[PDB]
Amino acid sequence: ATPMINNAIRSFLTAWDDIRILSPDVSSKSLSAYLDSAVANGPELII
Amino acid sequence: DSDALGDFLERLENLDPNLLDRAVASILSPTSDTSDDAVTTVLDAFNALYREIMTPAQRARLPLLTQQGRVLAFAHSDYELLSANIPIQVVRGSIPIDHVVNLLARRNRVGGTALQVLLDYCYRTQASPLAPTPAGRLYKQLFGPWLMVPRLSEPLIKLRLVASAPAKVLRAAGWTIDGDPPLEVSCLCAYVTDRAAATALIERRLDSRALVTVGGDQLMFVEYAPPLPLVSIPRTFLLPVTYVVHWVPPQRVLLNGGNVSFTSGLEWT
Amino acid sequence: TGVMTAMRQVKTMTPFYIQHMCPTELSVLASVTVTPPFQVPFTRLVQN
Amino acid sequence: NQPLPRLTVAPTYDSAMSNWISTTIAFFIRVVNSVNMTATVNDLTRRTMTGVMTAMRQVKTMTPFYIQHMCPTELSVLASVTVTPPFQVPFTRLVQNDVITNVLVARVDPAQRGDAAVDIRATHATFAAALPVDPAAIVVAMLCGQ
Amino acid sequence: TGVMTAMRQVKTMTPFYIQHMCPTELSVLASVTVTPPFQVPFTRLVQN
Amino acid sequence: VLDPTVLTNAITTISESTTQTISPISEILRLLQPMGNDYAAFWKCIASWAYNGLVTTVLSEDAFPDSSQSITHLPSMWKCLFLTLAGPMTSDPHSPVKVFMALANLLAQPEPIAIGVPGMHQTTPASQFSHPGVWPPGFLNPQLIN
Amino acid sequence: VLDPTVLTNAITTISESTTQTISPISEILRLLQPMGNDYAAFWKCIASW
Amino acid sequence: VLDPTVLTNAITTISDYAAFWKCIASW
Amino acid sequence: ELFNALPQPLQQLSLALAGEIPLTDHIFEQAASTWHVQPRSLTYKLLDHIPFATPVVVPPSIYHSLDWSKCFAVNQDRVERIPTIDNPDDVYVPNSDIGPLLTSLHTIPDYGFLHPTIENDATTLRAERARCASTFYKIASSQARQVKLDPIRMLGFLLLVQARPRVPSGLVTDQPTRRDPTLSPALHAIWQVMQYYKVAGVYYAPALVVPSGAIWWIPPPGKRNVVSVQYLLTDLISLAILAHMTDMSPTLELTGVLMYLRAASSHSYAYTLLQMKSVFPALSLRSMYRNKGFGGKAPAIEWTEPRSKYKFRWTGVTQLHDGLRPRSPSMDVPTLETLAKYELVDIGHTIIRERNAHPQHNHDSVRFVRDVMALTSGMYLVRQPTMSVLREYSQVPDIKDPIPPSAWTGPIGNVRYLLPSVQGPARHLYDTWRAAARQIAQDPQWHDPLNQAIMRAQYVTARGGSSASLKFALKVTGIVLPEYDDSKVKKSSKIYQAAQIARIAFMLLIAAIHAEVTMGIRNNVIQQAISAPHTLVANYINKHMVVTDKVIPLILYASTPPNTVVNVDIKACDASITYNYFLSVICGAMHEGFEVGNADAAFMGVPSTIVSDRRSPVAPYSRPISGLQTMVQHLADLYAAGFRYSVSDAFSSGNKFSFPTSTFPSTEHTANNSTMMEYFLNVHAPSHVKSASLKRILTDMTIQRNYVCQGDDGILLLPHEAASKISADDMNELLTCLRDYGQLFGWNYDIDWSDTAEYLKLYALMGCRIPNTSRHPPVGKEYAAPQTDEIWPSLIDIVIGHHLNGVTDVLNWREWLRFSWAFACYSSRGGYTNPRGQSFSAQYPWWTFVYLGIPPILLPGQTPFIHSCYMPPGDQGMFSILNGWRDWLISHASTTLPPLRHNHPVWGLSDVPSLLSQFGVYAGYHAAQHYRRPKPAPETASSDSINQITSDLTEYLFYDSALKARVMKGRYNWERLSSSLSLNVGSRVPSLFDVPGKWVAAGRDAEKPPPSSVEDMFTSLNRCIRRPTHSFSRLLELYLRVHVALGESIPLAIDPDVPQVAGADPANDDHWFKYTCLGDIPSATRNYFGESLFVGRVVSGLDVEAVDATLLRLKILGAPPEAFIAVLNGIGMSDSEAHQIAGRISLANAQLVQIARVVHLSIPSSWMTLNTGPYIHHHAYDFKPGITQPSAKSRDKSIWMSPILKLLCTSYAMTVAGPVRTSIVTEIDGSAAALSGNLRVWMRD
Repeated sequence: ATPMINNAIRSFLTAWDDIRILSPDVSSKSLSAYLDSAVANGPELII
Repeated sequence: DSDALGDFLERLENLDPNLLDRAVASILSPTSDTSDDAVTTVLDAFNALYREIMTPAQRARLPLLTQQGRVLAFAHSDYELLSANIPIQVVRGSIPIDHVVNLLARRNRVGGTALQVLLDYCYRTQASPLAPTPAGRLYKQLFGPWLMVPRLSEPLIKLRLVASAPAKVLRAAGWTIDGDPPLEVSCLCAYVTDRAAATALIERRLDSRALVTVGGDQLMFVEYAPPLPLVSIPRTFLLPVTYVVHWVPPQRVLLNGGNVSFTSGLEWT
Repeated sequence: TGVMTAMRQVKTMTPFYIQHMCPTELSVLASVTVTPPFQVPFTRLVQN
Repeated sequence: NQPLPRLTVAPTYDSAMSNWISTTIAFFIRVVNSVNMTATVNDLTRRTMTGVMTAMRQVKTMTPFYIQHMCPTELSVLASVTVTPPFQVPFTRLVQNDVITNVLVARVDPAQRGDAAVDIRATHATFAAALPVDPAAIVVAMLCGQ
Repeated sequence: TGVMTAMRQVKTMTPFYIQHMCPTELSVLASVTVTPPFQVPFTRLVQN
Repeated sequence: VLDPTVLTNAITTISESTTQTISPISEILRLLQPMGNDYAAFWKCIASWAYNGLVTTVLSEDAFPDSSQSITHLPSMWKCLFLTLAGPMTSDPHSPVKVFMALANLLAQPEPIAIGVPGMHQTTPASQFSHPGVWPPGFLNPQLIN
Repeated sequence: VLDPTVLTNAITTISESTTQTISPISEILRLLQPMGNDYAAFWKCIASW
Repeated sequence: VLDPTVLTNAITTISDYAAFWKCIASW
Repeated sequence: ELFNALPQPLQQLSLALAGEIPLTDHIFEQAASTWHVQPRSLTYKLLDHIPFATPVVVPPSIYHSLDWSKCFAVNQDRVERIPTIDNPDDVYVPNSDIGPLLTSLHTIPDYGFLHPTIENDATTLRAERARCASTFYKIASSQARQVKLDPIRMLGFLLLVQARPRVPSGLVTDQPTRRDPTLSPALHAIWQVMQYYKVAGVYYAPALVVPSGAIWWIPPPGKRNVVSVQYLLTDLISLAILAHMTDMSPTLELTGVLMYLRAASSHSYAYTLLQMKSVFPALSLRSMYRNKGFGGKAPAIEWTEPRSKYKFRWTGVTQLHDGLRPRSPSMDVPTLETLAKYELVDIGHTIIRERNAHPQHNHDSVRFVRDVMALTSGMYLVRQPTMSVLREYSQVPDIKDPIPPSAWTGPIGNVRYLLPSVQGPARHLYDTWRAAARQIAQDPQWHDPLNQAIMRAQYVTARGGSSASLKFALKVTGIVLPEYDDSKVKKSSKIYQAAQIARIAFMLLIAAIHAEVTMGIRNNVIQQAISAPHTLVANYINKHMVVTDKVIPLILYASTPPNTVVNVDIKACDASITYNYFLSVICGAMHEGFEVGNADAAFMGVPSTIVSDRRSPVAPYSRPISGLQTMVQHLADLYAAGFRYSVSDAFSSGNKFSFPTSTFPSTEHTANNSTMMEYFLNVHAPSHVKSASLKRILTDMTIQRNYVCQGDDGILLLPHEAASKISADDMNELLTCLRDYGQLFGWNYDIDWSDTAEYLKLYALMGCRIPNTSRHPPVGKEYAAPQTDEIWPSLIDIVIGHHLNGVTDVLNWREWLRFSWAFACYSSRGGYTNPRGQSFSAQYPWWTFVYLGIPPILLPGQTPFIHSCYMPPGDQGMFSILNGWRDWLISHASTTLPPLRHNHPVWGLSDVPSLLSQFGVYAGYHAAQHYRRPKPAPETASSDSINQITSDLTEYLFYDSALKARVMKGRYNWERLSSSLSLNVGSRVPSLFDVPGKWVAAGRDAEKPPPSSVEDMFTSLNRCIRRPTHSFSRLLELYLRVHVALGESIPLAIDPDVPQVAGADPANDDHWFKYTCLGDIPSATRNYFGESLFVGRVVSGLDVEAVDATLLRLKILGAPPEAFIAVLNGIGMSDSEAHQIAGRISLANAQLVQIARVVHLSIPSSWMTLNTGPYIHHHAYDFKPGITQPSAKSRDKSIWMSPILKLLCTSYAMTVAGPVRTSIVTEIDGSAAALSGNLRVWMRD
């Protein structure tokens, strides 16, 4: 009864790629630029 | 007390000549009713000093405190004999004589008289808040029945609580003994008055406190492994305070050879 | 009916929070984020 | 209160406590048979909830007779044998203007302290004691003494 | 209430000391310092 | 002599069905407990009447029917009942308001009343109703409640 | 703070009969739970306003 | 002489001050 | 090769265990007796067959040894204190050889024991040397005894698992292993060490292990048998196992080995490890993620209502970023410098190089943290008992602010009151204890007679206890003579016996004021009863106060990178409670609070004496104090004289002692934790922290929220101004004002803030629990005794505690399951030789480990490794295997064995009980139910076991106050009812007559059960194997009617790429499934889990789930209401208190688990750390009306029936090794009302 289990992993994998449609992947890299504004800092306006 | 000065009074004083006015200012607070902030830097100079010198010198002084046969001790606090793990009952004591005004008429002492009051308040704050039992209650039990002795009109009968060493245990430690017989060491002497203790007590071998003697270079210590209680001692036995342990035949030993600890059961005789 | 009538009478904070305490969060955090809010007027059920 | 009876006593229902018991029970029967209550709870279990409460107001309990009769004569004797005599303030049910906010005791004459006309919450020291009691340990003793 | 009504009624001599004793203590202590007291006048509850 | 078997034998002999998931009969017994209490809290509430200038018996804060719980909730329904019966046994000035408040905060969806001050609402926890000024005006005069 | 047991403790205190086949109290209590249970889809609905 | 033992006895039934001598010397 | 080098039986087993051959009993038996017959040293030959490529080189300075004579001085009179070389703490063991002091044992030559002559000297005459030698042999052969078996045997199982590759199971997410035995630095350093122990081609293990202790081999002249090598092999084996159940990388593993080779090389092996114990979690667990680029996923847990009922709820997933990094600095600077002194820096730069390659919070990153934390040597460290007491128990705390002596009042007998003037941290401790004592003294709870019998049941410990001396050698101070045996007495001074010794006056007598003579005897029931009001008040402070739902959920919430978390661990919270500050404020406050009680009320049998009362100098007056105050006057006379300790260790020979100190080996140094932190956050830290921001944060912080106290540990979680925390200004200045706060009254606070969370030794990093595999190592097991206790079947309970404790940890199962099976088999061939007769033996067949919980590898009809390690033990698992292949064995026995003439309704006419008996299932089923410990022999002086006077008078301690009438009303009214009317049990319902028998059964459990009893165990064991009943149990034969078939996997409970538990990544097949299909945070509905047990107050001799079942088990039947009160009177509850329980116990509103408990279907310990709450009552149907049959319709009886059927479903759903799925009762063989009636026949018993 092994391929009855492998049928459930396909059911397990189709709910993992169903979760990943609801609020999907966000690269932290892009999230780091959109939070603290002091990353891409101000241009040197005072030379 | 101050037998742990036998190794301190000039060492605590050398641990505060650097602090000036909070040493002098600090002294006034102990004498006065209130407490200040100068007493804290003097006590914490003492209490950091007591933990380094005396608590080793008190833990190293174990069998002199509790194993000399029968001992009596004197501390300045219960912290003095509990910081070092010393197994003795710590009866607290208050005296009905005011000690501070006796302390300030103390001639020829180390340092000044004010060094005593700095040491007295430092020895007072480690007291641990336990009702001070009146000191007369203990002196009416140790030196108590010995006051009754000159009116007995009857001579005293010494009987001894004596442990017995096997003979070859001595010889197997470099020592030499005479005639190879079991040797008996009198752990505790006692004075019955009318041959009463002997009739029932003698040779009864009360063994609940086992007795283990240790012979070293010039003195022997005795530890009762089940501790011999004072209530089990029948009344009218009269045991003397501060008893040291003596070989019942000290001529039997030859050459005092070696070190070693044996064990024994004990009886009265 | 009983499952539904237990959903009216629950005492949740969110209908109070949406009305009163939420626009204070949006009005502060539109000056903290790195992007100002790009908005468009809302249409409540008007077809044109 | 009523005076202490010298006759053989039986549980009564015409006391002020047994009237208070048999009106909050008759109120929560009306609660459990309302319109907003009959919508959600099943119609069989509210027969049990009406069945429990109607069996609660009819328990022959001795405690509502105890409060109206025996306990004042119990209180009026113990208040003269205690080590502290009773310090009471007048009871006031349900009146908004006459709730005792503070009961306060002064140890200083305020006329010589300059405080001739300030409020009595300032010149006097207020008692702040509050014994927490539980209803379910009282309701058992209320509804079920004999 | 019971805490503050103790702080109101606790007797203290420093309300007495400031009105009566400290002015005859400040006026002596202002003639034994090498820097004499530099004062601007105190103004209470006056806007202008 | 307190003897709570009589309250037990008068409650548990109400024939409920063993097919519903919630037994009302079981719930009332649950809250009413046999924790070893020898019911001294009845006598600590009787003896606290000679000293109501000193100690005032407040209802315990844990024993109110909590908010976020409607009147459908059967453990939160019996706690509102047991608070009402053990209302006036407490010698607390604001108890009556608290007993009334427990129910008014229990069904604050179908029946909105007016709480007299800003700062608290109807779904405020009933333990906070401890000042005389925050008694609701509908409770001081039932003609205001429509 | 989202507390998903408050809605659960209002549904589960409804007395229904156990003689029915499909019981509606257990038909939403499994239903109601989210697909992965990220309730943070409520904050994305406010972050999208 | 400042000492809170008058205050602390009264306020615990219902349970070097240099910031005082600086605001006097600042007058 | 290694595989063709093994013995014939082992080669077959290794093949069998691996999965190629389902193991039969013949494969099991020949492999079991191959181990015990052949010499144990021969499995070291197998290391010489595998080639090696790891660059690990052992130094030749391992075998050098500074001798024991320099390192074992008798400094005191008979104390073998080791003179430390360079330190106070260098006392674990000396790295000496036992070359000289060995004489060869004549049975096993060249393997010697303690010298016969040397031992005699120590017992009769001390030989500073002849006893220092004896205390060195009994330590080195006890430090080599801290191990489950012989570690050479535990290495032999790992070569079986690595003999063959594992057969691929066929699952999709099944990763074949990466570990190569030819590439392992652990078992290469074993073989490189084992070249030195080689006498002409053969290997001699340096210490073969015997249940008395180790047997050390005698070296030939020229070689030294240094004792560290046996511990150096015990760690290297435990690293070779924990790097093949973890898939540890070879490079990372190599660093760990170099940690050990430095430790064996230095003077003391044990000591070196201790100073570098925290050197491996600091490199990795403490310091993860400080580099830029951090960002993965982490769970978003909420605190619902924080103040109480900590009920964390898994709500969402956060996406991490470069912000909310761990603000705390990395431990690289501090630990590596510490690491640098032992010359391993190069092993520090390797692990730092690996850790910088895991920049974000992945599955691979958090698996790496478990790999480094499994490198700490998890072996236990034995130290001389006399030596241990000196360095641990006796350390008086340093107080930087003592109470002045003018802050107390005058004395009132013994204790003193605190003055109202002295504020500070001493005042809040006094005020929080006096206010709690004045709540206990006015309470009706402790005047009930059942509450007294509970309190007397807490004093004689139902579990635990210690070697208390006696009483009448301490009552020669008193006059009260103690009880003596009527008949031969077996129990020696058992805590229970102390109760037995003096039970005349309620377990105490104010004639027994000599409770202050010799306390705390351990290497007293009347001092535990004098300390009644000290833990009565401490149980009021600890009102707000399990691990699975109150710690595991937490650790996780505290670890999430929103809230920064300080974890506060107090070191030596035992040795900080002294009478100089802490314990005098406590006894002062309790004696003040105990005046609001009635001042003439006696408590617990202690009357209400008078007192001196000298606290006013103008009027001292005699005052009558209460009963509870009388205990305080004797507590203050006991706490101030410290605690006696009569430590007499058996390791050192003549070491007998009398030790006074101020440390107690109950819950007060738990109780003082919260109140002393309540003063910190409110008064002390807002008073001075020199930071405007820091002060602002503290004000909004309480101690009911934001602090979780337990024991000496605790977590301080800050307010939500969190990740945004200036570590330079705030979080470090908050810590130094904390660590100086505790130093002003002795509490040495040991703070270690980082963005993990430590809470009673369960670490968790970034919302993911990280199991410490070195906390309970595979090979290691403490014993703390010279001679151990292993008869024979007390090895099987170790194996099930070895397998299941490794699976709470997310250890890889396939390498682990095989290892456990191999180990289990060794533990099936045992023996016992008579001292004057024949030797005996037994053979547990396999399926006796399947019933105990170990799932099988390969059944004869399946593919291997499809039974998960979460299979429940017992009848829930024996059903969930037989429900798996009932379609197989019916089809197989239809085409093999002839059909039976009658019909078995679970099967058909296909005859499977004669097939199950062929496979050895029934022999395995009736073996584990057979008992395993030797029965205490049924021997008494008189009355054929009746009229025992030590058992019949322990009841006198438990029968004070005419309670005795209630248990006599209980056993009468039940026996009148049950044996004649109906519900006829035949055995006793759990009444109070069982527990004085249970104190004796837990008391007469003497060691060395005579040879008369353990031979009777071996004979009775051999009869239940040769003729195991063909018929199954009575529960299992009714469970097998249910056909459970399971559908597709349930909607997940965690986005299955946030990593919740330390490596349950797709390297693990089912551990990743069952931790993401089901969730963590095991808080569920209140109709399933909510901890009821509708009695609560048990008498402590009774099981709480034996009353809770039999109160339900009557309610299933047609029980009259009289049968509830008669059982509940048997426990001792009053007739009024029994009636409130007798009406409550309805199936409506009865916990689902409790109903399952009626028929012994319990949620096991395997998935106690899982959220199976909503799984049972949402999914796992008992009736899905379209898949199921209408024959299996439990109609009216469904209220109690459904729980049983829902737990048979989830027993099958967790046993299979995939994702958890919805499990439906398809049909029952025979209708459900024909099975509900079948259980009620069994439920009458």
